Amino acid sequence: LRIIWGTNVSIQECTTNFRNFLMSFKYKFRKILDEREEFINNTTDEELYYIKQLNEMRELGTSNLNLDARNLLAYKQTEDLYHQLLNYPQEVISIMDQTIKDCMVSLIVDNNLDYDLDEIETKFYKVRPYNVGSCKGMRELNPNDIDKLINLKGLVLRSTPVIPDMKVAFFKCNVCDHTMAVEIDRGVIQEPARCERIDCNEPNSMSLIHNRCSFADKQVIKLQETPDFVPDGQTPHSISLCVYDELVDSCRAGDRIEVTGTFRSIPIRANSRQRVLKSLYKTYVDVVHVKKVQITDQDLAKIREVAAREDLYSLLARSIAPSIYELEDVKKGILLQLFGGTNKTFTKGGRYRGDINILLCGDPSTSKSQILQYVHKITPRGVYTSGKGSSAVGLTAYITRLVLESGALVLSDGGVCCIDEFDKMSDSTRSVLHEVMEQQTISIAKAGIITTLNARSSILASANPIGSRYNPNLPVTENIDLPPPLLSRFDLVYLVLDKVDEKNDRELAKHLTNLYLEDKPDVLPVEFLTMYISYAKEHIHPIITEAAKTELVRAYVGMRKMTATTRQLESMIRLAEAHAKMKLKNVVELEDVQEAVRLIRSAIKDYATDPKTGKIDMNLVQT
Amino acid sequence: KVDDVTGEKVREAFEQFLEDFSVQSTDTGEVEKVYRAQIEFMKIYDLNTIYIDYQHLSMRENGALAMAISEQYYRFLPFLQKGLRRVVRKYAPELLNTSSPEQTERVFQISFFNLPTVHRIRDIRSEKIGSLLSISGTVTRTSEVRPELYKASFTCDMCRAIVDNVEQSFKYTEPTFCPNPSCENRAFWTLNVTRSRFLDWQKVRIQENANEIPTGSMPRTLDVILRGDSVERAKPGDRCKFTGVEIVVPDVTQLGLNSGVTGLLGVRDLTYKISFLACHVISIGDQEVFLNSLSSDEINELKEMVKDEHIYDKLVRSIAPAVFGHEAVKKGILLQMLGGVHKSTVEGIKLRGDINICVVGDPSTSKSQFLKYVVGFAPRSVYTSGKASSAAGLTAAVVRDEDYTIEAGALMLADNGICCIDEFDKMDISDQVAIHEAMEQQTISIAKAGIHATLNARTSILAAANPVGGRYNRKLSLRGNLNMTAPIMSRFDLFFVILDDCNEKIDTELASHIVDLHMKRDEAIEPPFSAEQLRRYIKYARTFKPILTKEARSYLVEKYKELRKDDASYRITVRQLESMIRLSEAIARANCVDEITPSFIAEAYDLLRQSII
DNA sequence: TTTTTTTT
Ligand SMILES: Nc1ncnc2c1ncn2[C@@H]1O[C@H](COP(=O)(O)OP(=O)(O)OP(O)(O)=S)[C@@H](O)[C@H]1O
Ligand SMILES: [Mg+2]
Ligand SMILES: [Zn+2]
Ligand SMILES: [Zn+2]
Repeated sequence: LRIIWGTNVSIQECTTNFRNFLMSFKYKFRKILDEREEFINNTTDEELYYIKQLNEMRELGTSNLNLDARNLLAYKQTEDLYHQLLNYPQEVISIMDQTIKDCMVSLIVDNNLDYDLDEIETKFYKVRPYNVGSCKGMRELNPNDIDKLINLKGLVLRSTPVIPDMKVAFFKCNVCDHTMAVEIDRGVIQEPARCERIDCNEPNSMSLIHNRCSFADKQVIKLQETPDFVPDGQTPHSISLCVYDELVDSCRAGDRIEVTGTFRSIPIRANSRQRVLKSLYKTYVDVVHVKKVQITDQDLAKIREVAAREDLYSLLARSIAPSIYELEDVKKGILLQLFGGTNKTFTKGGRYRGDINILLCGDPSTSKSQILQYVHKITPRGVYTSGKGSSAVGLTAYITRLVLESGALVLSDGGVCCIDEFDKMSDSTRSVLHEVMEQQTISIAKAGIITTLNARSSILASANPIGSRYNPNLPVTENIDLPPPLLSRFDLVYLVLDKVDEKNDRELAKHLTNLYLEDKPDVLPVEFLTMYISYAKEHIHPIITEAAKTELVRAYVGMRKMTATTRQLESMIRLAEAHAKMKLKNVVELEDVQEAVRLIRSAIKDYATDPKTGKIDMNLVQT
Repeated sequence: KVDDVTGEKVREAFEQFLEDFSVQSTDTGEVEKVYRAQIEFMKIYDLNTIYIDYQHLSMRENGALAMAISEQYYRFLPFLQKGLRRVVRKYAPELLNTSSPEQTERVFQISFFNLPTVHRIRDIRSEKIGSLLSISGTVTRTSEVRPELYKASFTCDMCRAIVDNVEQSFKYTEPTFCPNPSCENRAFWTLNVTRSRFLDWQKVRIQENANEIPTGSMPRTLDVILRGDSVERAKPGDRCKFTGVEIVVPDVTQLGLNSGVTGLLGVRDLTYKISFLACHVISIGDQEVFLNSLSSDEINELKEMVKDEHIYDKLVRSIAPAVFGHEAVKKGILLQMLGGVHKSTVEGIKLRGDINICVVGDPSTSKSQFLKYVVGFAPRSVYTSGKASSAAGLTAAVVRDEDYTIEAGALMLADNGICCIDEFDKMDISDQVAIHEAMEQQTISIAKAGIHATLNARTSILAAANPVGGRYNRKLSLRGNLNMTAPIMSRFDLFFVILDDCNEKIDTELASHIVDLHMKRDEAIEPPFSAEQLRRYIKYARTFKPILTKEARSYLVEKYKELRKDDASYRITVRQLESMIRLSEAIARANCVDEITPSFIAEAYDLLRQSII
C-alpha cells in the first residue's frame, strides 16, 4: 500500500476519498455544511462544484486550483483528509495535486475532448488550499505548530526580488563529457561519486555545470502581524514568508492579505565554514495560497439599480460614514475623492491624473480624526499617519540597503492617504509633500540615489486653524495659515466650525446617546459600496461634455474675475469627472460641474464667507 | 565524447545560415548571402565578433534553429562557435587564424542582434536562464574594462608540462591532473599568462525605466555584463537594449575559488545570483558631417524650414506646445537650448557660451510643466527639485567600492546639456553655493574625501523658483522678492518673473485652452514643427558659429550704455554685457547666421530689458 | 562621505 510515514494516513485511501471529492462533490455539500438552507440554489448547489471548476480550468488551461477548507469538511470522504492536511500538509498537498492531475487526464479522456493529454501531463497541476484554519495571531505560534498549515493575516512590509531557487542539478564528466542531472532532493545534491557511464566511471570527474543546471524562482516577503492580533504589550512582529512559483511577485508593499501556508523551520549554520548548526532554528512559512484583503451579473445589476436610485449621491455620502452625524457635504467630498477623477494619460504634455485632494482644517473635537480613520478603513490601499509621528524621509522615501525604502505616500500610490494633524506636520515635510502631490510622483536626488517614483495617490489632510478654534476675526486664510502654494495644491477645504446651534447640538447629542444605549450599535453594505466604487473606477470613464466645458470656462472666468488658480479649474474639472463616475457616467454633464462649484463654495463656506476682509460670518455659517 | 547530435546539427544549420543564407535587399531580392558578405568584410577589417540578426536566422529554416538557439543558447554556443570557425576555414581561412611569430586561434564572438522582443527587468524569470533575450533600460553604473581570462594556460611547476586552452568557470580555475601521464602534479600550476588568452570584460548596472512598472514599486535593477567589442560600447546613464543570455552567478566564496545546495562544494552550500551576459548592445534612449548623418528627406526638410523666415517665430511657438502664453519665456527656452559660442580668450580665460535661465513664478504658473517639457525634449537634461536634493547627488558624490571612488551628480549627469532645477527656492543655501562655484567655474572638483578629482561640469541651468511668500511683491525688488545669494543672481543669464493678471479675456482664453487640453487631449496641441524636426533644426543651428559684426559691435556698445543708464547697477554689470553677447549668439544660431546682426542685438536687448521689468 | 533619528 501507500501510507504517509508517521501518520497512518493511507495515500491510496486519501487519493480515493479526494477523487470522490473532486467528482461527485456537489456544491450542495458545501452549502449544507454552511447550512444557509434558505440560500441554496439548485444549479450551484446541485452542480459538482469541483467538476465545473476543472472543466473551466481546462478551458483556461491553468494548473492551479484554489480550495477552501469548507469543501473538504463537507465531503465525508475528504472530511478526514481535511484534518490529515492540517496535520501533515506537504504530503497531503502532493498527493492531492497528483490526484487533480489524474482527474483532469480522466476528464479529457473520458469526455473524449480534443485536448493535448501531453499538456495536462505536462501541466504541473497544483491545489491552493485556503481557509485551512481559523486565523491565529502569528506571535501565538509555537514550535509544535511546525509542519502544519497556518492561516495568517497581515500587511506586506516588503518583498525581495525573485531569487534563483535551485531546482535540478546538472553534472558533466570531465574526461568523457558524459552528463547527468541530479534532482535537488531536500534542498541538497548527492553528486555521483563516479561517472554514470560505467565505461568511464571516472571518480570526481562529474562536475556541476551551474548554467546547464535547472533553477526555480523564489521570493520572500516580510508580512506584518495585524494590530488586531497583537497585544498592547509589544510592537507587531513580521515574518519573511518564502513565496514560490507564480505566487512570486504576486503582491506589492502595503498589501493587507490573508495567506495560508505550511509552518516551516530550518537550522542555521553557527559557523559558515563548519557544518555546526545553532541549536535554535530559523522559521519561515511557505504560502500555498494567498488571499487579497469578479463583479457578478447580479452584482452589476445591484450596482446599476442603486445607480438608478436618485439618492445615490447622498445615500453613498451617508453610507461611507454611517455613524457620523451630519457633515453630508464633507462626506460627499470624500466620497468623490474615493471615486477619483479620470486619468487621461496624454501621450504628450505628461499624464493628467484625475486625483482629488481634500484637507480638513477647522476647530477640533469635530470628528475630523474619526473621519480620517473611516477613510483609511474604507480605501483598500490606505495609509494612516500623523505629522508629529511622521518624517519626510519616511513619508516618501528612505535610504537603506544601497537601497530605498518606500514611504507612506509610496504605500498609497494608487490609493488614498491619510495625514492626521497635518497642520502640526513640519513645514519642511510640507514642502516635501508639495511637489510629490503636485506631480503625483516622488523625485529622488541623492548621492548615488537619483531617480523618480510613481506617487499617484489621494491625500486626506486634517489640520486645525492657527487659532485652536477658528477665529472669524482672523481671515479664513489667516485662520488656516498654510502656504498659499500648498493651499492651492489641495482641491477641497472644508472649514468645519462648532457653531453653537441648540437644535443641532440636541440632535447630535441624541445621536451619540442612542449609540451609547446599544452596547454594540439607510446605508449601503460597505462591501457592496466598495464594489460599486471599484466597478465605477475601472469600467466607467467620465469624459468632458460640450455644455460641461462651456460652463467650466464661464465658472472659472467668474472665479478669477472675483484667487482662482488654474489648479482651481483642474480641480472643478476632476471633481465633475468624479461626480459623473459616481453617477456611473462615461460622459460628463453640466450638472456635474454645477455640483462641483456648489461643493467648492460649500467647503470654503463661500455662502457665509465675507466678500471682503477674507473672513467668514459665523452667524451666516450654518445660518 | 557526448554526441550531442542535436548540437552538431545546430552547428551545421548555423554554418549553412552563415554561408548559404542567400538573402540581400541590395539589388532588390538579389541574394548576396549577407553573412558571407559579412565574412568578407570581416576579412577586410579582421575583427572578432559577428553581428547576426535574430530575424534573419528566424526566416532561416523556418526559425526552428532560432527557437532552439534562443532556448539553449548556452548549450549551443560552443557548437555555434565551432561551426563559425568551420565557415571561416571554408571562406576566410586567413581569419581562421588571428593573423612575425605564430598567430594563435582567433576567437569569434557571435553577437546576435535585432531580437523579436525585449523583456523588462521584472519580466526576467529563472525559466529564461541561458536563453537568448534582450533587455532595455538605462545604465545606472558601469565598470572599467578588465581582461577576463577566457582561455587559460599553466606550466606544470613539477615537470614543466604546459597546459593551454583551459576555459575558466566563474571562479579562477586550474588544471586538475597533469596532461603528461608520466607526471602526477595536481597543483603548482603556474599560470602561463602569455599562452593564456584574456578577453575584455565590463560589469554594467541598469535600472527599470519610469514607464515600465511604475505602479507602486521601486525601479528594479540588473547587472548586465559587457564582453568582447561590447565592452565600453555604450555610455553610462542612457537607455539601451542589451541582447544576450540570462546568466546565473554562483557565489565564488561558496565555490571555494536561505541555504544553498550541497553534498556535491562538498559539504559547503552554494547561493546563486541571476545576471545577464550581453552579446550585442544597442542604444534606444560638423555641420556637413551632421548633414551627412541626416537622410536625404531629412536634409530636404532641414532646407525647408531654413528657407522659412518666420521660422524663428514658429519655433518659439513650438516650444512647450502644451504651455499657453509666456511666449518670451518659450523664447528663453529656445535661446538657452541653442546656447552661445563658448570661447577661451588669448590670455586663456574661459568665456562661457552657455545660458543659465532662472524663472520666478507664483504657484500654478505651470513652471513644473515648463521644466517637464524642457527636460523631456532636451538631451543631456536633468530635472530635480531643489526642496529634496543633495549637493553630492546634484554635482558629484564620493563612495567606496573595491575602495574610495566617485559618483556623478546631476551636473555630471547632464554636463554639456540642460540642467533643470525645480523648486530652486527651496534649495539649500550651502548647496546653492556649491552649484554657484561649480557653475561659475564650469567645473566641479572633488577635493574632499582625500581625492582631489575634477570634472568638466560645463552645462546650462534652467533655474525654477517661486517668489518669497508664494507671490512676487512688485513693490519689492527681484533681489529680495526671493531668497537667493546675490552673486549667483549675477551669473543667472535670465530671470523670467511670472505674475498673475485678472484680464478677463485672457482668463477666458486660458480656461478654454485648458478645458480643450482635457477634452481633445493630444489633439488640442498643434505646434508648427515636430519635436524630432525641432531637435534636428536645433542641432543644425548648434553647428553654426555666430560671428560678431561691426554694426553689431556698435549697436552692442550703445545698448549696454543705455542699459547702464536705465539701471542708473544692482542688476546691470559686465556680466549683463556678457549675457547680451551670448544672447546675440543664440539669436544668430536661431537665424542660422554665422554672423551677428544689430537686429539680433535689438532682440536680445529687448529680452534683457523685459527681464529687468 | 552620505544619509539619518535622535539628543545635546
Ligand atoms: N458631526 C459629528 N458626528 C459625530 N461625532 C462627532 C461629530 N463632531 C464631532 N464628533 C465627535 O467629537 C470627537 C472629536 O474627535 P476628533 O476626530 O479628534 O475631532 P476632530 O474634528 O478631528 O478635531 P481634532 O482632531 O481634535 S483637531 C469624536 O468623539 C467625534 O465622534
Ligand atoms: Mg480628531
Ligand atoms: Zn565519464
Ligand atoms: Zn606535470
